[PDB]
Amino acid sequence: GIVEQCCTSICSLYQLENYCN
Amino acid sequence: FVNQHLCGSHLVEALYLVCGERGHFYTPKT
Repeated sequence: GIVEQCCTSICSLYQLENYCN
Repeated sequence: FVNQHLCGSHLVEALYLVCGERGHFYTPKT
C-alpha cells in the first residue's frame, strides 16, 4: 500500500494520489 | 509539493495536499 510506496523510498504527487481510493 | 520520503503524520499531511484539500475546494463544470 501507500506506506510501502512512500515510507521506504521516494514517492511523487502523481502516483501517491492513486491511494486516496 | 516535494518528492521525498513520507511516513505517519508526514504521509497524512501529503494525502491532505494531494487529495484532502481537493475534498472541500471548488470543482468547476465540465
